[PDB]
Amino acid sequence: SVPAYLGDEDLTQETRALISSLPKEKGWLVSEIYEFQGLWHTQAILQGILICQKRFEAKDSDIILVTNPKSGTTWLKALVFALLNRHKFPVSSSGNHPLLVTNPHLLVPFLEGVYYESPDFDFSSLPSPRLMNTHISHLSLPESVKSSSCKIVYCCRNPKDMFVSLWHFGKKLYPIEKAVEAFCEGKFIGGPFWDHILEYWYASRENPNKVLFVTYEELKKQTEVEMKRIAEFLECGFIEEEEVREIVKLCSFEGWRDTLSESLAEEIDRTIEEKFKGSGLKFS
Repeated sequence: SVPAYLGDEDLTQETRALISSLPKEKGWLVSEIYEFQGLWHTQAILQGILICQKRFEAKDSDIILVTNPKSGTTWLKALVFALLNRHKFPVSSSGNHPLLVTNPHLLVPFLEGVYYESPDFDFSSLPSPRLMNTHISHLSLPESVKSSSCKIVYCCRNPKDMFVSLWHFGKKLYPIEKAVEAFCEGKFIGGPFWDHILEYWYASRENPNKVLFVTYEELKKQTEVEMKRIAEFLECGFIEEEEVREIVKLCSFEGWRDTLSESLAEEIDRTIEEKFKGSGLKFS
């Protein structure tokens, strides 16, 4: 087997030998996954990472949201966009708010996705401060991102939700028991899951002005508190509790427990405990 021919021919020729040389495994969501810098990727995402690493030029004023593959990000993208833009596009003029005019996925673009499909897209023609989204590993971010003083928010979902998102996506398009086993081994799309998470967890403790670690579970349960925490990481000034409440209210128009049998949930929990000892990130 050889890789597919996807996208811009010129970029295909620039990346195809590299991709053809990497380790590959049977894909579930896809024909083959490929190991690149420690993580397994679909061909499309890998082409977009390779181009992104070569072409993206970070700015110190950038904010990058890092999320896991196939989780919903509409709500998070909206909250952070609305917070950052709360004077440029006041939360109150509601009907005229970009979140209402346009889709949050166009406002807060998925980097690797854009590079896959539109390799010449000029990110510098977007307004600063640029809010953007990625799933790229902390260790695989473009060198300009690593060297900048931009801000990175890692939004961590429970690994069981990370799996179920991938599962629900693929089954939409090989039994669940086998997919759980592969996910737990790490040889699975976007995996190993523990490395994706731990690299940002470590960065959030070692370089807390560069990386902030947010659990989706806390963003859901205590949204006002978590948003004030994000604001304080992103910006220097004071933010009123009411400004945060109005942001949450604007964004209010935008789990594994129902899908996983208990034996699969426990299987993932066994890998979580093993891999996260004593990190100490613990999950609820």
